[PDB]
Amino acid sequence: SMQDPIADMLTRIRNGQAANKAAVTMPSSKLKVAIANVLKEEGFIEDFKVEGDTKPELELTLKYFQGKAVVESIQRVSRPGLRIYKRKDELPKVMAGLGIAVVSTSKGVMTDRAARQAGLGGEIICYVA
Amino acid sequence: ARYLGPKLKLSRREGTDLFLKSGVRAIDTKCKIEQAPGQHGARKPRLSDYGVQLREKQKVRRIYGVLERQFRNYYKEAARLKGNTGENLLALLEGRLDNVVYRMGFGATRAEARQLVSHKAIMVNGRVVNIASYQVSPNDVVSIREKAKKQSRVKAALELAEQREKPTWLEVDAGKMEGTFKRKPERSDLSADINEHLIVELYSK
Amino acid sequence: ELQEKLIAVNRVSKTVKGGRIFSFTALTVVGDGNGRVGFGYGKAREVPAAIQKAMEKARRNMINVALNNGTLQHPVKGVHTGSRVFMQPASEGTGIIAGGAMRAVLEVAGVHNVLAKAYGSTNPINVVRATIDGLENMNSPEMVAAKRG
Amino acid sequence: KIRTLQGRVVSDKMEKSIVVAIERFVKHPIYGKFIKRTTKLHVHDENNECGIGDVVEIRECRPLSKTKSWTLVRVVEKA
Amino acid sequence: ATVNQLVRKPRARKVAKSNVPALEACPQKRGVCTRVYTTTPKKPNSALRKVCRVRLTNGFEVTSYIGGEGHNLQEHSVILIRGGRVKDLPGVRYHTVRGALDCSGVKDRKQARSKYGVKRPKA
Amino acid sequence: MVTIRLARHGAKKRPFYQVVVADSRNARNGRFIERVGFFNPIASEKEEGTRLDLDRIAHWVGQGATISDRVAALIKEVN
RNA sequence: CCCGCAGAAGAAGCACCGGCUAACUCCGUGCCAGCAGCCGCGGUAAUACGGAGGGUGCAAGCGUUAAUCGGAAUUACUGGGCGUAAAGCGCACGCAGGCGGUUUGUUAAGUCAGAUGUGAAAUCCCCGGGCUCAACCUGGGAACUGCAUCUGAUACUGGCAAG
RNA sequence: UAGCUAGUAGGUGGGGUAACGGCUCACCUAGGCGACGAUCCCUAGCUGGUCUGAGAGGAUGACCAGCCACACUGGAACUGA
Repeated sequence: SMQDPIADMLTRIRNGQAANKAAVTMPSSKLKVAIANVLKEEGFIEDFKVEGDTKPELELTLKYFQGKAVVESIQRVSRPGLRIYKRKDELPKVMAGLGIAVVSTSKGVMTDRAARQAGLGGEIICYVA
Repeated sequence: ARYLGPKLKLSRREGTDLFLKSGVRAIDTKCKIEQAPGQHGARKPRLSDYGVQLREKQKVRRIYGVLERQFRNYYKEAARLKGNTGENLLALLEGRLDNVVYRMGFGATRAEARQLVSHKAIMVNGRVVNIASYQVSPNDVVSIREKAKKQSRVKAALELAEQREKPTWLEVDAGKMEGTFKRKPERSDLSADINEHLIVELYSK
Repeated sequence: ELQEKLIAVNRVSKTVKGGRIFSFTALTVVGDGNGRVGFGYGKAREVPAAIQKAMEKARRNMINVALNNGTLQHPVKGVHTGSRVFMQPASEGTGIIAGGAMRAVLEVAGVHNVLAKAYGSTNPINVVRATIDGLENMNSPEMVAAKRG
Repeated sequence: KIRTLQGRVVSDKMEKSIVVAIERFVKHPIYGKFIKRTTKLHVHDENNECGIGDVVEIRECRPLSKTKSWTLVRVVEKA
Repeated sequence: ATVNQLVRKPRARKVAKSNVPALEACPQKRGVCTRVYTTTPKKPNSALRKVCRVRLTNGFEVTSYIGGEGHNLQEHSVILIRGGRVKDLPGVRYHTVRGALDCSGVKDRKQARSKYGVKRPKA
Repeated sequence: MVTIRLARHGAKKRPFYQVVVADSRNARNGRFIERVGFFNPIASEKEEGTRLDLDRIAHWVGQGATISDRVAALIKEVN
């Protein structure tokens, strides 16, 4: 990317959700390992392998259950220059809470249940559905 | 401030019988139901979309005798209260003083019992009430005061609504001066023809 | 069984060497009150024969849509080719606070508790396409959980 | 000690008196954007011990002159 | 638009103007009857209508339609204006209070009385 | 010169005061340092027609507030 | 406020009726008189003008005008657009502005968390009292989305340091 | 309406107010504010809240309540907490 590494990643993934390729790959900062170690665990994709040490870079495995593809409607919201630092008792539940809401907390990125369990919100990263 | 002149021709407009004139043979057409809303009488009522909502707002207003200023206050009260907007609206109608005095035996028709409310006769829970919207809370006795216990028409009223269904949500002494607003009248023990969809969706704009 | 409903009827003309031949359109939907809905389209040269042919158009091609409580449960946005439809799930006892064409498709699904809005164009041919796409895109909590894990 | 408001020096062409701007973020009240906004307030100091371009710690004081109600406490930056 | 194009200048309004310029924030103004004119409407109409230019009290002079069914106007006395423009005649953006100071009612209408100077007939 | 007079937020012919610890020279009922206590001459077994939290008057007597007549009714019309 | 006696006895208007918009048929007039909020009606059979029966809605008021928001996603931050529908300066480097590749350290301003202050009472809101009910009067709560301070947090972002 | 400003901007001093003070008078210094909208002309009293909107947002400031401003039109002061 030039001027957001995480926004321009989220174009790269769901273009794989429009031709149903197997593996996708983007140049991977240490933040970017902490991105898809949430999407795997909540079940939206399957497996990933970092590789490279002068170009640290990922091998994400997609997940399309049918002709239907699992990662339906992912959206970045906090785009740079429009930071929305949510207080935690405003929190965006995604699609009546049926999805997950990736929030950049202190204690990590892994965020469904920061509403009650962790107990501190922050900058939204992206809605996920 | 109520509808005076004719009474049954309004039932000829709204299809089925509204209980304004009842207990006698006028069930089966002493006025030719569905035959004369007016001059152009038995005609072609080519209905519309707005109509089948507008008929229902003037169905249950005209079954109880409530004009348009007052019926919207029952609507706007039926939003702040917990639960269904429609079902609370029928609950707030059934708790009305005149609606209770009718189907707790007293009076031939609701318009009579309204006049029996407004002529100092009815007494709620030891208290004189001559206002036709004192909205009764549960576990309260209805009562007719002593100086109008038997005048003409009290004793002949109970027998007519006793062929009508005995409702669950009230208790009543057929002997004398004793009732109980028991609990909330549900949707099941309603007249079951009134469609609460078609009033909530009317005033919402 | 099923349940019909019209939408409208136009004054569709045409032009031949002679004059102005008219026609009539008939927009209907069909849905049994349990979740499946369908629609059709059909013309004629008079009024009542148009309905008769378009009514069978909807008695096939009824699409499978699951409901939750006589209502929707999660806010899909529906758009189809001229118009935007914004359906929010709401409480029980709320009526279908809705505009034109989607009233016909919601009181045939079994849907009875939705507040929703038409956002842009108000042209009832293209409105009724969108809300069927709006209910097509949805997912029940079974479709949530069984697909992700 | 108040907050020890940090600031800069903009200009010194005055006799024992300086001009301080203060970096300051804010939510823009209707759009939700962060505009870096700065103010400009005269600050009393005697020794000329801060130069044009430094970083300055400031507390309030008695209103000495017109247009100037802040004394320097100390400096954390050379020119 | 971009966020930093709405920042440096706000969303300006879509300004709305008044088309009854005999307000001065008022609903009814007094007038002292310049003439009575009998001009003609445009193409889809016919049957020339009854208008009067009116000398106001704010300082203006403007015209007004004298509707009803026949009128009563000697032309050096008082009328009262109503607004609500006629579509037909070019320039008449008012009406007259049918039954007011010096401009009395119409000769025996019997439906929609109150919008003209017709009261209860005999009972 | 601080006083403990009573305000008047009632209906027509239905007074319902407020126990108001306020200033002397100010309004009929428009200003108070603080408000504690209320009153009603329409009790007739409604409820308690007086409820004062007497410690706060025992606070503001200690400052030196001169007390007024109908409150001086209440301090013995409560025990 | 309660009580006593007459005698149905003193007490019903107002707009609309072509479409939107709930309610229709006839006489009179014939592009004249007239209506009207837009669409429009009248030039011999006017469900639209004038009149009469009948109907509709509301009610001690009903219509008309004036005035603000709403429908208007029609100034759009949540919620727009610009290839032809109004709209990409004729084109270039660029100053102040806005915006960061990539790793570690670190500070704690941005933001999150925790309290403590404070946001006058009255309205709005929820359970509860009092006028024969309701308007209205009212007890306590919640809320007043705020700003300033201490304590905490280091994932994002931000200044300093190192790549 | 893009330039404005000399008691203007700052410092020693005296003098001055209940109080810090350019609040005033001599003297030195030559500044001060401004595209994050100064001077300018036009218009307007401000808030708690009312109205409307599902919300944001939009027009409002009559009534009861907070705070200033003004007493026919221009001035200056006396007394006095």
